Amino acid sequence: QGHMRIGIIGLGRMGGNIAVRLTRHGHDVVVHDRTSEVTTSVVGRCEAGRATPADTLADMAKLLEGDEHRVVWVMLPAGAITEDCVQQLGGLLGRGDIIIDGGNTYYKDDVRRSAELAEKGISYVDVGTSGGVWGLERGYCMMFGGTKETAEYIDPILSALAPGIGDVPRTPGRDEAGHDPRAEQGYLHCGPAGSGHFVKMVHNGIEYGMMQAFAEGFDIMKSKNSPILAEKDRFELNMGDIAEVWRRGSVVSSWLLDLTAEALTRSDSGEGRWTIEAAIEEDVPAPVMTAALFTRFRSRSGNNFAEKILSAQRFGFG
Amino acid sequence: YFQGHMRIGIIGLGRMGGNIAVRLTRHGHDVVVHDRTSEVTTSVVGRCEAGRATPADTLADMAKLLEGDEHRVVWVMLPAGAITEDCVQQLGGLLGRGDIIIDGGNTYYKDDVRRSAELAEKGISYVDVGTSGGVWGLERGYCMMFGGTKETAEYIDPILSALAPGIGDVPRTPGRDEAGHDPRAEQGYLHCGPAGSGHFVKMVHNGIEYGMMQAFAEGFDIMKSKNSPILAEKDRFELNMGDIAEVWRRGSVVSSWLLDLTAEALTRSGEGRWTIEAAIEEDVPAPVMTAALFTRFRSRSGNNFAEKILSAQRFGFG
Amino acid sequence: QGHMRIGIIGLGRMGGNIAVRLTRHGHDVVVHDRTSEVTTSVVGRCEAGRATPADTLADMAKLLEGDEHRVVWVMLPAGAITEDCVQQLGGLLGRGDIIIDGGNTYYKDDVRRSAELAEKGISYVDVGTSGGVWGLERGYCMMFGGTKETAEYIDPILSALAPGIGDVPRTPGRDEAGHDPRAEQGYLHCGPAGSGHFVKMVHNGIEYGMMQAFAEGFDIMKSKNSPILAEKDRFELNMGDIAEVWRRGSVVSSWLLDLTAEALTRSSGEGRWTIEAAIEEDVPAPVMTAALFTRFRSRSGNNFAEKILSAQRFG
Amino acid sequence: FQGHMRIGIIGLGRMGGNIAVRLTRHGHDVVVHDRTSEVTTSVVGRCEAGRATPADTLADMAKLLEGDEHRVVWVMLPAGAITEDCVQQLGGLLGRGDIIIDGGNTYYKDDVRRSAELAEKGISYVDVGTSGGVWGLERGYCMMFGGTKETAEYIDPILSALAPGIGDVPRTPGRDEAGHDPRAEQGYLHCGPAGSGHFVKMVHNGIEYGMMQAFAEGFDIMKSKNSPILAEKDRFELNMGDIAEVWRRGSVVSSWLLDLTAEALTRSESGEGRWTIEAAIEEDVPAPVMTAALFTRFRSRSGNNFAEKILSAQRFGFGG
Repeated sequence: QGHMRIGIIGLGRMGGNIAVRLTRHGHDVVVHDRTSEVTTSVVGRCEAGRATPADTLADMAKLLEGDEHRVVWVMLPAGAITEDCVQQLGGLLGRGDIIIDGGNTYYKDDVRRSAELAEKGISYVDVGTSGGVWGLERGYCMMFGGTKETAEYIDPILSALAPGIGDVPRTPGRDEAGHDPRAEQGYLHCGPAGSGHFVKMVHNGIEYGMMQAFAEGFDIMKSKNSPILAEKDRFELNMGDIAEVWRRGSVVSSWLLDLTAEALTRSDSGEGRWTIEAAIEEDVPAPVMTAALFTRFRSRSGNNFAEKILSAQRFGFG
Repeated sequence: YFQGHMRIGIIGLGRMGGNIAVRLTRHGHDVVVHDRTSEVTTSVVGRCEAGRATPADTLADMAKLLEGDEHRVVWVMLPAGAITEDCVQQLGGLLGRGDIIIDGGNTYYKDDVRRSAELAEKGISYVDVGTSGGVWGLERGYCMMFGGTKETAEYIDPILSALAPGIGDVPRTPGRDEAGHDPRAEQGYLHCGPAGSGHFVKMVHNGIEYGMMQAFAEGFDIMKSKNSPILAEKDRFELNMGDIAEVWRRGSVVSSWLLDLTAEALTRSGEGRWTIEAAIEEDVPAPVMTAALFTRFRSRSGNNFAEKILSAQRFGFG
Repeated sequence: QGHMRIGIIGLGRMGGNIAVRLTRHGHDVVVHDRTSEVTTSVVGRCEAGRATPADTLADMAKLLEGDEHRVVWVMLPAGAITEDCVQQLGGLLGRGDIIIDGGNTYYKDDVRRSAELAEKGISYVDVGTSGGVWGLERGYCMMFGGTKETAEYIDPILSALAPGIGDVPRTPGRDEAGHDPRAEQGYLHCGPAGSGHFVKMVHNGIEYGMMQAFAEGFDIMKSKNSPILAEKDRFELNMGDIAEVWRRGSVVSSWLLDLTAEALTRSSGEGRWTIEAAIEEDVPAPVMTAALFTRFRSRSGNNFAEKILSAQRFG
Repeated sequence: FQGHMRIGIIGLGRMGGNIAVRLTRHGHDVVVHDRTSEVTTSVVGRCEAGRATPADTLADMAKLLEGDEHRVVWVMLPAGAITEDCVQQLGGLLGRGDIIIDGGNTYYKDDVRRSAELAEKGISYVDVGTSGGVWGLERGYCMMFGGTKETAEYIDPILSALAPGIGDVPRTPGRDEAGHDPRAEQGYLHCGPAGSGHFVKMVHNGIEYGMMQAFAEGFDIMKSKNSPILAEKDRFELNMGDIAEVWRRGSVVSSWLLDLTAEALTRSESGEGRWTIEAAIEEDVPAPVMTAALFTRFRSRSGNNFAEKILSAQRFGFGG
């Protein structure tokens, strides 16, 4: 059997768990984060002799040396940190090396980085990783984009980070056709570099739409017992019992509903705007997603302006 | 202490009422079925286990053949509106004091509370049952949200637990019974409250369903339109909808029964308005569901008016 | 020839001003508010000797007695207050008397009240009054509903409060049949009782839509100099100068823009009823819906989704 | 200033020719040229005698404008490649000091790029968003322009001529203090460097589209209050024209759009908003009303039928 070696930059609640799961599947990791505390923490959390701490990115480039290609998975805050790290890695890594980006990066930035790194020979892969904390125990749903050769090369570590066939039944109609079978295992090559983060962005948009639908549904259910109604028109409904009964054989059953049922038994903001850009770039209406994000995408000045205008309308200046 | 089976009449033998009768017979219960079409009532008798389904020709024949039990239970699943109202009135005329009348259709919950009062005048117990599952519910169980008196709920508990999916393989939500909640919700059927609350919960359920469905719809639309010719090939991605839908079922946030239906389809009404009406009655904002409803409403005049105003703005009248 | 007499219940910044304007057009008013101080204050602001104060509603009903019908304009906080006042006036007033409702009442409530008061022989009129504080000097845009006979009866007291033909240029094509000419004066009989507050509701919807359009436009303008953009892609625009230049022959010139230009150089969820109308008639209203949900927000609906997302990414 | 100026005008459409006619009516001289010689001579005939000179080519008017301190050329052509080609041809023909005004609907980034390109040739570039349409010939054009302060102060006569003026529009209380551009009270405003004029014109068009859609759906609700979809007991047959008219007198919705709506209802009873939404996205600014107004202009062939297909499969299953 063969195992692979991956560097990992950014050791948060997803990068550290990615490293731990990679070590649990036999692979070697070279980890590094801004705070050495969490770096040593994930080194202690990984399998014995499978995680090596790196103090700098030069240290990681030195510790990834060897025959096979050096793959570096970057899970840093999206924005300037990720861009700086990717440029520094393009400076440090060699020809055949691979730069994977798992952050919440703009997909156009991924296309630009791939174009910039192809000149230096470095292959660039963009990965949207879904699962959060459970991915360490239940596998990560990964939508990635890159070259076919790099995808076939990096397939081992992705199949290690993937959930697998798991408990989910196969949907009828996936037989014999021209589909990517790896999709049934939790990870999918969506296309060239940038497509993985694009489909991750649309995935998050759908997630926010469903989340807001749940929010207003449960809010209607709660407000059915509000004082604004007559007692003869009130229902004191149990939110937890409804969220629990909905989990079994209903049209609304989902993972979001499982989270909702677990939460009800216990008691920036414009991240979606990129999606609606892709919506207006393609002349496709997206009213539900737009409303869902504008429930949380709010401007204080845009509101106090209109409020001052209305107060001047009905009360004047003084 | 219940170790036998029950006897229920069923009026309205469609693709859900007939499935309910067949599922009751497969679970040991006896049914007395009748429909407007004699062919289909004999058909659903032929679809049930031998000796467990008895055909009735009129509602009087059903009320007669159902005598003997402690309470005659009559489940009516007819088109909501005038048909179901006429049937409930005829049953209130035919049934006696102890008898129970269950309404499984998509009736307005206000009509449910009205019928409940009117039949409580005659001593007849009225129960409203929102049934979610569609055709699948025949084999996978029906998620049921029902409202009625507590005694009647305890009486019809066998048939509701029979039609329900059950505990199943779905994992229990941590923190459930420590607080002493309703355990029957863990089987797929929940007593929501007085008569009318079950159809209310089912209505909000279908509103959330429409919201999530529209979210998935515009998400996959934004995905498909990445390969539309309205963009330059420099800015196009030829994404595979089936592969994306399949990879999303493996531990992603958008994993849902709706996503299962969407994946299967890609590899191959009335209650949203009432939910928005309840939201208006309770002064709760529902942007996602309001937009999902406005996707159903389409006015060509709403845009033609503004376009004519703009044409007059930039071209004038005379 | 003659002048008319009106009772006024509710003397806020709108009722007191309509009373004062009615007195400035020669009409007599009988005023009353819950706080006696503001009642005796509205008295005195009116024309001398033409405004009389009332202490109770029975006192007003006694002070309105005479040959012609007793008209009572009610401008109270919409809800239970206005409903209770109208139900009291239904008992105090008699046959033929007129009850005007100027508050922000649900139009279905207006239809119901009209049906309830028609049995007692009392005519009911619903008036949506637009203008606010500016209407005292510039007249009130009034959209009312009631009986045609009642509409023709209260025409003097509405033409007094109306702005008139004014300096506003006439729109070409306004000399055919089926056109109410009084609409060119600022007051219009929309239809039966309830239609006035209905059209006022849609008017407020349009107002909020335009207000949010202005807000988003000026937001996009001011944020062109925000540090989130590179310096080579930034403009330091002047909000007041733009609001001023837009007043002179632009497509966006409006009264809202005039208020905006005066405010810039100076530096709950009631629209949902509109939405219900749009839902009842299968009419898409995306712009009004977005404008409303900018101001219509739910505490539980927001913190619930935020808790679900926090559970998703952190547990 | 006690004289008039001479300006060339390229693109004699329903606004370019009207701009030339309004400039000549205010005493200025114009040198006009269009691809169609017939409409060129027509615009010459529509202007005051001796104040409009026809030109057959761009070089002809470039030679006809010589002698002046700076040759000013106003271009109102279809935005895109036509205007770009014309502007670069003028950059090739005109010399250092001359002024190129762009009155079309050009993207403001194109304006800043053209300004940077022409500033190296010494040519001053100005972008002028012109609002008013065909009415501006009689009522004046609301102009939001961007350029250097020098070229702004130079072409100030022709802009103040095309502007509507102070007029009968009441002054805003509180405009007597310092720090304000007084020319804004005349109908034209220097917004900033080149490109800012078309930017604010774009935001202006976005607000226009928002208010237009608001009026549209409002009148739709009103008209549908008498729809057959409602019971007879819940219907109002409202008069749209009368409502639009009564709204013009001292209501909150009184506007020029309302005047156009009322004039249209007496007869029977657009790419700037997308770039405005793009600017809002670039600046992390929410624009719900404008985004909804834009989505009303889009049509989704699959967005609704896909959800309906999924629901049909939910309640009926996949047969085969």
